[PDB]
Amino acid sequence: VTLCSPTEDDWPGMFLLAAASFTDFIGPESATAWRTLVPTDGAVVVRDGSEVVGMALYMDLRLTVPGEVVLPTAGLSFVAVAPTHRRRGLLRAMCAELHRRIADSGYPVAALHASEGGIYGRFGYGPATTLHELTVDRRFARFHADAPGGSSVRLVRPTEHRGEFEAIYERWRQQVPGGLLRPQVLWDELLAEAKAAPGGDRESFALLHPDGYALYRVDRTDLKLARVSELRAVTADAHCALWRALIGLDSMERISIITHPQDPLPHLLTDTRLARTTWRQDGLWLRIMNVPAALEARGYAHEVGEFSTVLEVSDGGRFALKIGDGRARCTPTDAAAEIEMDRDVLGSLYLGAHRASTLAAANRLRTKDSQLLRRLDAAFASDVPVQTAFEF
Amino acid sequence: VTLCSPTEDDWPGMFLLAAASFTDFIGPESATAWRTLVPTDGAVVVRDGSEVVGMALYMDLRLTVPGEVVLPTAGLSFVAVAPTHRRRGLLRAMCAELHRRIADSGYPVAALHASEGGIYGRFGYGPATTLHELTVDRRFARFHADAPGGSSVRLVRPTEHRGEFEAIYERWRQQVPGGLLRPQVLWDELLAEAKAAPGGDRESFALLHPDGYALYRVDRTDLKLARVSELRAVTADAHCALWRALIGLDSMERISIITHPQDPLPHLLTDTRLARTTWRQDGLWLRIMNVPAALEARGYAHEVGEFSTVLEVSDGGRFALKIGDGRARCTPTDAAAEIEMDRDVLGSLYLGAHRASTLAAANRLRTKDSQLLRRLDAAFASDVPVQTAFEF
Amino acid sequence: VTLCSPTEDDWPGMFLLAAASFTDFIGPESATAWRTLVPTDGAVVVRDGSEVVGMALYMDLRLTVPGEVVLPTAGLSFVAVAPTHRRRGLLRAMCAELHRRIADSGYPVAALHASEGGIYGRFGYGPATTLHELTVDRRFARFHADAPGGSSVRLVRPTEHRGEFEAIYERWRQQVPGGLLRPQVLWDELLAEAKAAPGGDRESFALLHPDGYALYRVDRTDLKLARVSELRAVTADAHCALWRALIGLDSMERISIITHPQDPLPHLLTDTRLARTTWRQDGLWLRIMNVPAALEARGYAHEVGEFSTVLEVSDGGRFALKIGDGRARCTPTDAAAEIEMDRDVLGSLYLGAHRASTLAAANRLRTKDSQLLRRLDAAFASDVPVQTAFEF
Amino acid sequence: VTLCSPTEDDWPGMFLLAAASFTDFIGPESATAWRTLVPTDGAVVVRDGSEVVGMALYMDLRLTVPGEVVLPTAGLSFVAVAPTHRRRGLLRAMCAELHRRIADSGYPVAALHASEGGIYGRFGYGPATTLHELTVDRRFARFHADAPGGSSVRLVRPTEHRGEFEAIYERWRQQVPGGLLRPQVLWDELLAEAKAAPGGDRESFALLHPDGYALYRVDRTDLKLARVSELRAVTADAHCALWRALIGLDSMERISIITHPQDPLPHLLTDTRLARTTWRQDGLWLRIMNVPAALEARGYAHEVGEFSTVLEVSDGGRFALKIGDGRARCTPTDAAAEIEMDRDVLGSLYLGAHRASTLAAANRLRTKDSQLLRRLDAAFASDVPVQTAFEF
Ligand SMILES: O[C@H](c1cc(C(F)(F)F)nc2c(C(F)(F)F)cccc12)[C@@H]1CCCCN1
Ligand SMILES: O[C@H](c1cc(C(F)(F)F)nc2c(C(F)(F)F)cccc12)[C@@H]1CCCCN1
Ligand SMILES: O[C@H](c1cc(C(F)(F)F)nc2c(C(F)(F)F)cccc12)[C@@H]1CCCCN1
Ligand SMILES: O[C@H](c1cc(C(F)(F)F)nc2c(C(F)(F)F)cccc12)[C@@H]1CCCCN1
Repeated sequence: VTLCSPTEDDWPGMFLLAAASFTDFIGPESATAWRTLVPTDGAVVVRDGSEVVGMALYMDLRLTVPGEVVLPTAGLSFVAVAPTHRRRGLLRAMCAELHRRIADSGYPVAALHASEGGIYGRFGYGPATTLHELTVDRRFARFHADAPGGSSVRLVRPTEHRGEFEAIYERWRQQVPGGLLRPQVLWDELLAEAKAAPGGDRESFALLHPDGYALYRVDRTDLKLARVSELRAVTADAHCALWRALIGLDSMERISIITHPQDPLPHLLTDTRLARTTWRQDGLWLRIMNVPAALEARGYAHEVGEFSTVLEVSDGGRFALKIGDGRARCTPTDAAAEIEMDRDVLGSLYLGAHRASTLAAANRLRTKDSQLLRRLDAAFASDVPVQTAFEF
Repeated sequence: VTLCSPTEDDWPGMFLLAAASFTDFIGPESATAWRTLVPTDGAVVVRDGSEVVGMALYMDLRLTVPGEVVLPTAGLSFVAVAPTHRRRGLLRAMCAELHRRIADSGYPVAALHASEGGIYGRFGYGPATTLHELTVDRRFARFHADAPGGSSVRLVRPTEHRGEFEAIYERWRQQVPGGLLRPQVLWDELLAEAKAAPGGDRESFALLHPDGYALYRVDRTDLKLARVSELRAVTADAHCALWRALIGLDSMERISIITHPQDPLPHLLTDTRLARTTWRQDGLWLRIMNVPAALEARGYAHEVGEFSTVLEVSDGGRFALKIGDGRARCTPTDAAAEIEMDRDVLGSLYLGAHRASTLAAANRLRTKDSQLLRRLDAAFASDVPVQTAFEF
Repeated sequence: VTLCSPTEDDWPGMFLLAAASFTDFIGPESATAWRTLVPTDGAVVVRDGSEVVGMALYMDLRLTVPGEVVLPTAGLSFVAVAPTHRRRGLLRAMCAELHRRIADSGYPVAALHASEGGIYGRFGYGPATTLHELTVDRRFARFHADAPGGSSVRLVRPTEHRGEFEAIYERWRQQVPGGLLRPQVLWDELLAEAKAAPGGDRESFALLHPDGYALYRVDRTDLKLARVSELRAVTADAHCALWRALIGLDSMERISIITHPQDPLPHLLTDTRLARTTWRQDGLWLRIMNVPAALEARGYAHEVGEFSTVLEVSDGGRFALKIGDGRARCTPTDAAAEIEMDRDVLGSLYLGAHRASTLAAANRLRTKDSQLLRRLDAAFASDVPVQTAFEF
Repeated sequence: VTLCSPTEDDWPGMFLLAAASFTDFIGPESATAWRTLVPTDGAVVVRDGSEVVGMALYMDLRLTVPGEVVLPTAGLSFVAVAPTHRRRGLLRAMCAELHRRIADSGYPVAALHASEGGIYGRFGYGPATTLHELTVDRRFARFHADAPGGSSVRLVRPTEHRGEFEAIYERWRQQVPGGLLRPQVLWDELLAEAKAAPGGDRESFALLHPDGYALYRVDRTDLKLARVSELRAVTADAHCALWRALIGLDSMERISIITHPQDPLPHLLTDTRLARTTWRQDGLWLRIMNVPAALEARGYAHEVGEFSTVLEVSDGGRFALKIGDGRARCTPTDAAAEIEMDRDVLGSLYLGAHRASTLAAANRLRTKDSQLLRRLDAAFASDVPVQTAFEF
């Protein structure tokens, strides 16, 4: 039971474990695409001796955090342990080795999407974005008198406007916390999935505005449901225009989208209740690799006045943290801690999705100063609400 | 088609329209209870000539708003138009007359629970609290190592500990935005509903801590589901202790509760995803009757520095609004408006449930200054998350 | 295994078999009511020796047939064979004896409601009315510009307007084919079922017009469904007014009614499709006891010119049938048959629910003359569409 | 926003809007087929400037009406407005232009199948046929002793007997109201849909009689349900023989068919209730383009004696209407109207699906003479029950 970087001879064993572990799994054509994102020592395998019984890798990503700051981010993916080798510590050993390599390589953060919610907390990952599904009964939906755009939107084939989607998405990712650079190879895959599959998904159409797009398709089994796979809007006007067009899908009963908790959609309608929350789940998980580099890198709210505290991360260091004029300075200290929390809690607070006070109520964040808690809450808040870019 | 205060002879016609309009409706024994809360000129009826075809009333309530400030609040309830008299403007005429009486009586706010989401916006009511149902698959739930109370909780009969529930609830309502004084007569009704009904609900039990209680019952049809009707916890320790006891209902598969978006429950567990959001809806709706009295009455966040603006409410006045040291001064002005919004939008922002930026994205709040928007957001935020007291 | 009229000592054994055979079965309080309708020799029981293993009876009823003619009608009911005595010919023997008594007593027709569709055909009964359930999605329902009554309807308690329902129902039954006289004791039972039952049905309300009424209640399990138990309208204006009021049940999603195929409801709306047919079944079954007395008694369409034919009923006689000026003369003959059909087919054609041509296509009605078939079709048609009065 | 006949360059924009608007939509291979049926100026498009945002066309069809008379019929199809251009009057403008062209071209009637029931009434279209789904629990089905054919039916592959289906269908359409000529290109499409699709429908089989055929297939998800796509029988013997064979599908639990209200199937069985009505909906919609040409063209019932009246169609002319010996003469007059109705009501009465009395009860047809109403009812009735040919 040895742990190594894979050789070319290991990859067929990895694709076998992939097919058996992941239901989304196409086959080794999307492998050319995603492999480019994996750097030279970005993968580990466990062999028994001798076949592949475990694998994990990271991709080179670019993540937007509050203040429109873009961090090099190690994106863990393709994580699998053979069903024959459970409870042997393989996941723990693979995560320890990748974290060592990520830290040494100079990444301030790592990120992942979690197949289950109980695994990655113990490895320092905290849920950092929230997926919010809205289902609109569009037969009753009337726009409020105040709603913009009372058309600049066109109904188009996705494949014929790749360049415009690419340009709108690039503008969106730079300005929104949670934003990820989407490389050419993931656009190739997005348009692949957008064409009809025999006994699979129906054709996708696009609604295209100068400052936004929506990709949608009719559900396989339900022909009265349109699923919005993705809506990226750089302006409020674009967002409202796109929703006017989606509510115009007159043959549909329901429009569903996976969005964020602060989606203004409900406020565009005379009946806010028509935008029903049908599902909520953790999106992106963050592990802060380097506490001072992460805390210094992001912007903080300008509204809160300068304050100083001492933050301890459990087995992650203790730091003099000074926050003012929307900037943090974060320096080593042995002075007494005023705030203690595990590494995962800091990742949950990093993009502004979770309030420090809510975590403090659960005892995940500990302080004897309620004023410092209100100050953390306000400082770590995000002006621009955090969204989920794409699963990886 | 005349609109008057009811006489004693009108009340049987009102109870008939009630039975036909409301499915929750017991009969005129809960009528003795709720009638005490209705002040002398707190009810209107519409007669055709000549039976009752429309009715509406308000109750005298006490609502906690941010800063632990308690406002006299007019609670609209028992609103009904006969199915024979729809589209005759009866609701509009009844609301106009009650609002006139409420304003003249000196109430700064009115409140209601909405049977549908598309009605009350046009009468100046904005949804001000959010109901969030969590369903816990308690068979998988393990408490986090950080969770307090790793018992001070007793399993009791509700009827034998009325006094302790009353005392814990009183402490909770005073310290939480959304809190309502619960009068003796609504405690009488709560314990009535807590006893088993033949072909109705199962018996309710209570979990009692010095600083919290939960009322729960097994579902009628589903014997593996326990429904928490109400959990009031004054301390984090009480909340965690009560949830340790609810997760100990070993014969149940699922625990469901209607709570608020900031309920720390998910953070108490090793798998946050086990606390699934199964339902979200508007709770309390607010109509600000007097803008300056409401805006001056509540506390604002101390973290945001002193600022000055001009707020216009559409057909509600224009005001010089100065906010600093957590207090607002709100005075008449004819100076140019920097912020415009309808009366309903102000009610939605009053308890801190909705961000000004989210409403601005929908064009419900209008400003040409993004800095003023961040300042409104931070100032109107609530340190203590807003909760829903009880339906009326 | 003897077949007799019951004695007083037989009735407890009959109520036992009733409880075990019928799920609708209240107990012997509705027995006082229905027993009055049973004439002196109107019941048979089968004893084994020695308990009751079979029973059947008829009631004295008054049935409206085309031409507003009212026939004495023997209504079979309370028919049951013990589960211990199936396949012993008990039903056949009980039906043969009751038919002998009914024929000898001078009834021209017998009638029943069938628990299953495959039993009573072989005893000469044909389905004669059609139950048609409409479910209206009332949230989309808009009345057509042409619809009358663009209120004369009141929302009332059934128990307080018994006399007005009685008077409207009496007018309806006399003018509609399928109409039955409803005696005092069946009004007693109707109002019993109209009050709320603990763990049973919700309270019933009434919509009362000078020329019509609807009884409705909210469904037990579904609180968004109102079930119309009964709507009797003497004029088109009443029918439309009552439906305007039912569509005003704003808290309901759906209104369901068991009506007839020619209910004009769909034509009152801008979208006829909103009145969905959710269920269709046979209502009243007729056995013609005396062919000449039945055929002479009813009115025929005045539009068809005088014609003469020879009708044979299989083991029921052969008759010279002359139809003109809406009257039939029906006299014995040994001349060659031009039309043959079983007794059940004549019952199906008697109230105009089933066309002769449709039965001829199935070979239930046989003729070598297609002109005679068109003539039968037109003559047996009913100006006033046939409806179902009440189950017995 | 201009409205024109499409050019070749418009057709790709039309196929895009088609794919997005219609879920049945194969792609531009069925386009070669259906395009032949579209005459030279039979299509309109709306451009924004500049892409296609709206389209509509008609096909040249041949519709059988009562009296076995075949009318040139303009069949509206491929009607779509882009979801970006709702509420701009595009449908109204496209329908006005096509109606102008259809009227000028000399079509007495237009027809369509409606995606929703609330659209086409306001454009003069009335539902003229009724779709009736029967589901037979074939495990209980026994044929009545009177049922013909107590085999002349063969189980065959559709593709190998195209010529025999074509010949049987041609005989059926000529003799049945609702019948449409089915051109070569729609037979090409029918056999395309009859072969198994990977992840789509199962193979179709045929039951072939000299005077009838049934096409059926096992349902995708339900393997105990056989769906009859089409059953055309020229004789009663063929219809019964085909149903004997379908009831012989011993591996099936249920047989479902979309048929008409007068399908004799239920009468072929000992238990009529086994043929359950699971669904009812409008089939073909008719707009009478020229009232006198339509009313003169069809046959009327010979049973009703000669009568004369004055019919007004709202904005459609007033006419002296004389009906006798199954023929109508329909001439201009300014004499007082005895009957008024909108154009849509006449289309609903044209094929005999809807009675004048039922429409009169809804006030869609207005007269002060009840005798004239009985006369209209009998005269417009159809000897041969109206059926639905095929969707377009
Ligand atoms: O589809 C993504 C993916 C696929 C494949 C493929 F199966 F095509 F070879 N290879 C991936 C790789 C690769 F193995 F390095 F190529 C890295 C990251 C994601 C990959 C994964 C699959 C499961 C978990 C989330 N996305
Ligand atoms: O149960 C509450 C209530 C009941 C009754 C009763 F039906 F017992 F006479 N009366 C109420 C009254 C009363 F009519 F003034 F007594 C006011 C407010 C709420 C009442 C309402 C009923 C429906 C809407 C929300 N709570
Ligand atoms: O409720 C009707 C009914 C009830 C009862 C009762 F159970 F109350 F004694 N007795 C009935 C009688 C009676 F037995 F003669 F009293 C006749 C007809 C219907 C009766 C029946 C019961 C099942 C079949 C249709 N209606
Ligand atoms: O399938 C029928 C149809 C298809 C197509 C196709 F998409 F193949 F090019 N073209 C049609 C045309 C055509 F566009 F003129 F070719 C006319 C009428 C029906 C057509 C339509 C499609 C939706 C509404 C009812 N039948």
